[PDB]
Amino acid sequence: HVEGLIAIIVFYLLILLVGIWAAWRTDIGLLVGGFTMTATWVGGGYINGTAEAVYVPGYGLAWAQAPIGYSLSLILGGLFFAKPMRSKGYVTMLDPFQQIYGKRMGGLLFIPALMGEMFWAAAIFSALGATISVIIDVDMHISVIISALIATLYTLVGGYTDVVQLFCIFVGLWISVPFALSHPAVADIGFTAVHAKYQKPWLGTVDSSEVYSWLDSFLLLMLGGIPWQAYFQRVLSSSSATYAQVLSFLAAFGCLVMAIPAILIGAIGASTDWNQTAYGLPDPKTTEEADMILPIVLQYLCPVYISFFGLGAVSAAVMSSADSSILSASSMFARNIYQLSFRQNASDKEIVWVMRITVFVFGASATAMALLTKTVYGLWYLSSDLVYIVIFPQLLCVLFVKGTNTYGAVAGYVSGLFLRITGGEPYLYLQPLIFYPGYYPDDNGIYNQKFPFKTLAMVTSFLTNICISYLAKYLFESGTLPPKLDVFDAVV
Ligand SMILES: *[C@@H]1O[C@H](CO)[C@@H](O[C@@H]2O[C@H](CO)[C@@H](O[C@@H]3O[C@H](CO)[C@@H](O)[C@H](O)[C@@H]3O)[C@H](O)[C@H]2NC(C)=O)[C@H](O)[C@H]1NC(C)=O
Ligand SMILES: C[N+](C)(C)CCO
Ligand SMILES: [Cl-]
Ligand code: NA
Repeated sequence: HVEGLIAIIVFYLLILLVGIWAAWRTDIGLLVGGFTMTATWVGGGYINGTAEAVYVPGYGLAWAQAPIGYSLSLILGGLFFAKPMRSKGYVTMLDPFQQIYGKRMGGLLFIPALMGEMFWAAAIFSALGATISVIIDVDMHISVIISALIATLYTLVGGYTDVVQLFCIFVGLWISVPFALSHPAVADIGFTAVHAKYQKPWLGTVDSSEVYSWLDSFLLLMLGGIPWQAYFQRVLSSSSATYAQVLSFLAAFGCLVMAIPAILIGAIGASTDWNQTAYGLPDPKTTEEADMILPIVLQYLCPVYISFFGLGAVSAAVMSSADSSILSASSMFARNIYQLSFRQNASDKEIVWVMRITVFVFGASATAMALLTKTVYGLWYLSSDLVYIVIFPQLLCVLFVKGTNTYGAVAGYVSGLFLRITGGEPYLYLQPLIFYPGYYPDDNGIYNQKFPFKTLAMVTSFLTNICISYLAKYLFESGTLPPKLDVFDAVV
């Protein structure tokens, strides 16, 4: 197993060097697109969130589903969505919705995408702030504010760096594991994977009653990661469809390669006798600092220059993801809402002036949410919840179903939102209203659900869209309803 890992890391390093040379020169070129897509996809959530999920007792590796689902989402996109979206003149993911349903429905569907982008930005800001606070020894709120300011300045100024940033992430992450593994306080991770030396084994467990919840979460992560503007901008900006498919496949492979050292760092943190280090007792989890485990491992189990290399890798990943997130949000707003829904005649100066103010407002909101949070994996998971509930069924309807109307879209929107909201939300303090079978009280008194209700909400939204569209089409034609009642003008 060691030889295979060495071979794959050597192969990835060699192809990275080839990509760097090719990008400097600018046959080859499909490599640099995949590398840039990988740099866009992998950020603060892929590293700190994965380490925190592996480290926390009660989660383990079994419940760290996001790094695998988000990689499978790229494969699914390249398989089924890249070609249908490429030959219709679309510039934004919201264009088909506005062209088929209307501008108001596009504006309505804009909200979950903005919420997801905001959650992702908050998560990555929290990750970078925690790293800066631990390694440089600064107050956490100041560190988060500094990280947000640096990201905003980088995005504004930027308007083959991605390949070099990916190289920095790869080298900085992979150079730290050998030094942390050799510390005297760390035990054999192969033993502690199953045998519970200091805490529960870091390979988790799934009970016979939680299989449906596990599948529900996995489906949410895998299907909610597809409809994002950061991916579709790259898909639409390709020169051919095969180019986009190969780019998606290479990006997925790169993300899978990137995920491994974070899991190793989480296991190392879970296999440490902290009484033998300068951190001392209590443990990083007895103190409410379990989301800081990667910087703590870098600072207290590695030499100083290794910790600085890890800091540089985290900074590179966070910058490369934040730039794309902010740009996608601002572009979506400035094109689809401000210039299409109203004020259709606007000069180019007005558009850039709108873009800058949107960038600042989005950054401020993400900074506030990052300041108010206490977990990185939670926001990374939640960034795709409403996307999966709302946007995915309607994308399926517009791409592959003929006969969709504005009526079915309204019905599906309302039904999906109702079911999801009524289900409950244990991260907040919202309580369920339906109480599906298998509910149990938590430590905080909040009821959790063992029934897979989010997938049910998604399927209900899709089926309601189809059924209401065809019912309206039958009703307005063939008499029955006179034409004056066609308010949406969807059937005429
Ligand atoms: C964290 O590590 C330190 C360092 O080893 C631990 O300190 C150790 O504490 C034990 C008891 O608390 C000491 O044992 C004592 O030995 C004397 C004989 O010298 C005996 O008469 C006493 O009754 C007691 O058994 C041990 O000497 C001491 N080690 C050092 C180097 O001072 C500490 O206990 C560790 N903390 C935890 C929670 O394990
Ligand atoms: C944008 N997502 C949150 C869906 C994936 C990040 O890796
Ligand atoms: Cl991320
Ligand atoms: Na990145």
